[PDB]
Amino acid sequence: EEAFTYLCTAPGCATQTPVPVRLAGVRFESKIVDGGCFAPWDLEATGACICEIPTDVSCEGLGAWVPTAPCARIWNGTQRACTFWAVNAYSSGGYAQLASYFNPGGSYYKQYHPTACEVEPAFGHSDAACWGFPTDTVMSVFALASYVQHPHKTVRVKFHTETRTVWQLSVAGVSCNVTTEHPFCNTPHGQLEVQVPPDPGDLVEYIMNQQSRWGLGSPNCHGPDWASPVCQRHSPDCSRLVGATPERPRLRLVDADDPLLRTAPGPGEVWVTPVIGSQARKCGLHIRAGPYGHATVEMPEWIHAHTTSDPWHPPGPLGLKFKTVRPVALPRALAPPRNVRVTGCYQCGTPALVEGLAPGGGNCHLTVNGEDVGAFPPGKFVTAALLNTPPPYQVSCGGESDRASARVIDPAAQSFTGVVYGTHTTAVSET
Amino acid sequence: EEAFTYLCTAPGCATQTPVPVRLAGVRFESKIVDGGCFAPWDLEATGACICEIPTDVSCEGLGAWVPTAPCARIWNGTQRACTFWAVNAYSSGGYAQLASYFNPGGSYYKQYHPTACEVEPAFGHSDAACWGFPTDTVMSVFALASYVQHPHKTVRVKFHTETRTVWQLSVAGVSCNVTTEHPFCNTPHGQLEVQVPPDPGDLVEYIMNQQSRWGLGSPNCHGPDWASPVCQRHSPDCSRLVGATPERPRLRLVDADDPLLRTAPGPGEVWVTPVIGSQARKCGLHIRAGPYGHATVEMPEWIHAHTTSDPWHPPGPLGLKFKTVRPVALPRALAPPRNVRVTGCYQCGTPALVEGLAPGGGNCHLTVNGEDVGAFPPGKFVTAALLNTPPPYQVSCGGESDRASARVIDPAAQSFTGVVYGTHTTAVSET
Amino acid sequence: EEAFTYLCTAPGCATQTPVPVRLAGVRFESKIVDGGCFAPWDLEATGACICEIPTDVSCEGLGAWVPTAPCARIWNGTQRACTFWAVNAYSSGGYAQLASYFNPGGSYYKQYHPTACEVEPAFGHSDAACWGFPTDTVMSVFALASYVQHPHKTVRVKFHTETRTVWQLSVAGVSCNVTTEHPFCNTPHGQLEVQVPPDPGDLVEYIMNNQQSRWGLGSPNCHGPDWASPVCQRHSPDCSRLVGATPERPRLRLVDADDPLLRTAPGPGEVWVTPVIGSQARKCGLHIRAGPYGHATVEMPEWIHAHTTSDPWHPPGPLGLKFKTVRPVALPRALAPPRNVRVTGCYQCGTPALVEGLAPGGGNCHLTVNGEDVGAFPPGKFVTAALLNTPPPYQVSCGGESDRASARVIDPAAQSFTGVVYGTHTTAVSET
Ligand SMILES: *[C@@H]1O[C@H](CO)[C@@H](O)[C@H](O)[C@H]1NC(C)=O
Ligand SMILES: *[C@@H]1O[C@H](CO)[C@@H](O)[C@H](O)[C@H]1NC(C)=O
Ligand SMILES: *[C@@H]1O[C@H](CO)[C@@H](O)[C@H](O)[C@H]1NC(C)=O
Ligand SMILES: *[C@@H]1O[C@H](CO)[C@@H](O)[C@H](O)[C@H]1NC(C)=O
Ligand SMILES: *[C@@H]1O[C@H](CO)[C@H](O)[C@H](O)[C@H]1NC(C)=O
Ligand SMILES: [Ca+2]
Ligand SMILES: [Ca+2]
Ligand SMILES: [Ca+2]
Ligand SMILES: [Cl-]
Repeated sequence: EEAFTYLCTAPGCATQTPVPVRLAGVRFESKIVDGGCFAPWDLEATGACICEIPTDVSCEGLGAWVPTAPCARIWNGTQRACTFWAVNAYSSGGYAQLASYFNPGGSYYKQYHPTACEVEPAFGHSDAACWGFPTDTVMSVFALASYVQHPHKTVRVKFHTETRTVWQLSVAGVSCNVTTEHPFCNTPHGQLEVQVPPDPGDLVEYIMNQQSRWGLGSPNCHGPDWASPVCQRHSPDCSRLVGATPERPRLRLVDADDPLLRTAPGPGEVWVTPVIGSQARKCGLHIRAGPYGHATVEMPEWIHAHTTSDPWHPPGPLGLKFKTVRPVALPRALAPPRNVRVTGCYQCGTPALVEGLAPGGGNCHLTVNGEDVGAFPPGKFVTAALLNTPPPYQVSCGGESDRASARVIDPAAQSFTGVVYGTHTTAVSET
Repeated sequence: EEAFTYLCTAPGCATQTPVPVRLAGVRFESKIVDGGCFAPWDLEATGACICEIPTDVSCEGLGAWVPTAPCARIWNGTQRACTFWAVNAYSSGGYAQLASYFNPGGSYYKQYHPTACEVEPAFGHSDAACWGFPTDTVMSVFALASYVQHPHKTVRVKFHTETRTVWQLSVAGVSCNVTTEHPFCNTPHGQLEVQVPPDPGDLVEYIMNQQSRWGLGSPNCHGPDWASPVCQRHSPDCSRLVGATPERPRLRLVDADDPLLRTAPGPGEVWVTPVIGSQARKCGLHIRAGPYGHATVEMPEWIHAHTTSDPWHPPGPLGLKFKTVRPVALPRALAPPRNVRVTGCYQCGTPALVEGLAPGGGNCHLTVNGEDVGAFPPGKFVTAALLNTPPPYQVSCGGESDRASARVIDPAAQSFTGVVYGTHTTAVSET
Repeated sequence: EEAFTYLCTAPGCATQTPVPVRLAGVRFESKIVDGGCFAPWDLEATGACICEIPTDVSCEGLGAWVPTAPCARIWNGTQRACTFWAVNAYSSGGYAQLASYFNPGGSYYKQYHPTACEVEPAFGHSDAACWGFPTDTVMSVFALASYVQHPHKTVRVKFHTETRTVWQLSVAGVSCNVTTEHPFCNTPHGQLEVQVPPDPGDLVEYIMNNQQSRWGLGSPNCHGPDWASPVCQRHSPDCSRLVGATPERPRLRLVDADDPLLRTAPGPGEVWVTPVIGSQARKCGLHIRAGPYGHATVEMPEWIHAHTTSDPWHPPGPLGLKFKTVRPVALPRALAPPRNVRVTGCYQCGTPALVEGLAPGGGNCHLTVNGEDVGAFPPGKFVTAALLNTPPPYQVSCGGESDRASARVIDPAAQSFTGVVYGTHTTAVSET
């Protein structure tokens, strides 16, 4: 009574002989690796052309010239850079506003007018933008740039490893979920072995706030998916930044007729150009910024073109091998396992240690919150299992469950384990 | 008869019983991901030691001292950096050539002599290289560096995903191509099931221009293949640069006796040293450059040692399982599919959406330009398929073909989808 | 007499019907890719606040103020950066110690006092830290930073590709090592086909030193929780020379105690130095704030303990035991050694090496290169591309006696430097 038939993988696909088999659906199993939050590196810049020598180089102190909302937002950004250039200083009077106070680095100006920004002389640059001064022309330029994290551009990313396509079948109305790990279905006619195509490899789950979008791969940061937020800003706890980070933006004062404007600014470069005012004692500012990676990411557009609504699976078909063989039924232990300890992390990519005592009566088909971690003979057991569920852990051999003792941390905590975050401070003492 | 035999994977390998099976060849199937153009980061530098104070800091303006072809080529390079140092300026006369015009940043000089290059004073540096001046010694130094894309070093790269080794067999003269997805063959009066080793994982195809060279992996930029052009400069459309880019080169004027010369320059650093001239009012220049990645890539040499002429496959053997069973013949629809729409991209790594209507008379074994995308029951179908062929798309169920409606972009267009390329400009208005 | 049973993967797991099958152990096979040495990017900084204008800006020359051991260690580091700032110079006398010698870049000072460090004026910065001078207050600041490679933080890393879980079985007292490549076993009068789960994909072997191996599952993924892996950082293929991605030279800044910049944290690679007012006359302390690479300092024993396992990972199973009455067709095999065998390329590198020679007559040669299976070949000329895990010399066999092959095979470190010219690229521009 041995038979063979091909079963297609599309909805509606079904075989009739010798035993009717219907394709009920297609899903997937995996070992989740939660990377936390990802976002593009968004270089944002602001500033002002000022026909004055301001005494307070800050968003509040420059409120009369610098756009209020962009200043506050860019000031709170990552790798902030700001420069205040004195184009034409006070000829007389004032308070630490003469040209002499604008030495390279502006320490003389900073003594009387403290600021978190760099202060530089720019005497020699065109002061033509500031007109309508009968005796003393005054001109300064402010530029501010940082990598701003836009909430609408932030995505939660879960990497899917050890991916297994689940071919959900109905074998004469009896549910059977086949994978490369478990390709057999018990049938009274005899065992059914399903020949399945290989698994699709690693997947990328982009979580939008809740909808999931799918990527196939690591991702590949060297191919068409180079602009993926995964290839950019990484925050494991959706608060603190880790790993690769661009340098602080390079701010430059570039006059309108400077030959440098014939070329484009490089990544992280911000060029500011004073615009001649239509009004007396006023001027505009044109900003040219070189974005990270040579392009600005448009998140809804990137997600729509670089992801799918469902995870990818091979086209099939599935090879249905109907056999006359009847599997030997082994006696299973149904009592819960004892003294179970779970140590490590979950959804992290590092297998957690699961140890305990398997009871008598047969092999314990051990589950940790419903997750199959293998079968163990009666007695002490030790296993390294990749867990997808958080603590508390309910442990079972197939029957009743028991509460295991756990010392398990979350993926964000794992990302900060083995590292000391932040500024490293040291003091050199006098002899 | 129910029989088993091992078949080796080498040319000439063949088994005779119960039915002869000959290894006709070994090839591969994959889902192509075209990354476009890749090249190493080649830091190239030029310049000149000048016994004059030039008024035009450009390739044309410095034509009397700077080598012509290297200047023009390096000027057009990526992340260009250039500095003009005044070692010994005019003591009197001239036009914006006195020491006073060389303030830090050289804005006073630039006002009368515009240049895209940085201008800096260098008055405490040795002027010994410029001799033969009776009254006023004049000396300047020019340095120019960028990341030049050498055409002989540029490689077209296609990433191969979902790789399937194709074991081309001849079963009693009948062609059968076995993979992990399709391991069955028809024998005169039965069925052959071929046990195959796993697929080799992702491949890297280096396209020399036309010859193809093969890499096994992602590649791994952290191992012996670290210097792969894939790990470096990425241009998806073989014109515009994307992603990771080195900073602009750091140019330094370093005197012959400076202790800094006892150490090597870091990556992207360019040190220029004036060489005492054999002729009056003339001098040479010695350039020390720290290449990106601490080494200069020799492309024909790298390709020869880090790639193979053919894709890698496991050694085998193949397990030939001879069965008396015959597959159940299902009715196949031969009429072409109706209203087929193809949306997305090809050779991009994102599955394209294929939708239409499968005709009556059985399952439609759907092909998109000969590529198998699965079998579908009659009626409406929807599938996410990774396409290797460009539009137009010929769609078939196994018989006659029909032209499908398509909105499919190329891999280069996909790489620029979801991003806004180039300089981001913003204008700050006057109040 | 067709039979089926599930075999669990735990040590001691066994089935008795129809043929006794015992799980002896679990091992793995792979194609090794030796990456050499890996370590975190450790930004280390030192310096001193000096109530003097030193004439020798070096560790020895600044021995009276700069901590001796940190100076020497940081000076020998990667991407070294050092700056000497003149806060308050000599008002009169001295030797190239006046304010005029401290022009931007300090070339005038450097003419008489050479140094590998940057020299900068800092005359508008607070000199309050240096007191007890009746006539001429003198003050300078030195800062030194680099990426120091700590030996206790350096790990040897071998990447494992084409990984195959080895299920070691005892089939009716006979050893059988089942993999996805070789899933068949002989039973007394039949054949056992073992259904196995897929292989776990690539592995990362972290080697510390006596010598202990720790295991990672993956590439690794530098974008997830294992971002701080030394593999994601400093790479030295020959455990001597650095290659690839390298941070920029540290950015040293002299930052006064009341500067608003101190309300923010320094960025990666940034080093901010702040003079501390001395409790003694003509002396001052220095406070250093450094932004580590990757925003955190890696603690190696702690990272390894949490981000690795003692053994490589394998799926939970069970294994599907398919008992058949079938017997494999015995093909005649050549036992004589292969001749004129040449091996070219590299080993433990990730690039298949070329193996060519002459297989003898009288059957297929089941070729081994230092015990490694590279496939079976019919009599005569053969050519194969094989990933080798063993170094030269190469002993070649068809299953019987072995012969010495001729080899032109380089090690993984040599492969990493093949196709590249290491170090400084020099060029000369001639006079016209
Ligand atoms: C198959 O999967 C579905 C969905 O998870 C589940 O409801 C069903 O019980 C499973 N069947 C078996 C036999 O495990
Ligand atoms: C096997 O592949 C070859 C080469 O692509 C082709 O000519 C042949 O028709 C294929 N055979 C079958 C049965 O598909
Ligand atoms: C620094 O390097 C030199 C030269 O290799 C060596 O002589 C010296 O011992 C090293 N010092 C330290 C502390 O590593
Ligand atoms: C199985 O592996 C062990 C350990 O490597 C080895 O000693 C034994 O000979 C192997 N058995 C076979 C049949 O290859
Ligand atoms: C450019 O930026 C400035 C200041 O940040 C203004 O917001 C301006 O309106 C911007 N341009 C546009 C139209 O977005
Ligand atoms: Ca003025
Ligand atoms: Ca002169
Ligand atoms: Ca003094
Ligand atoms: Cl079978």
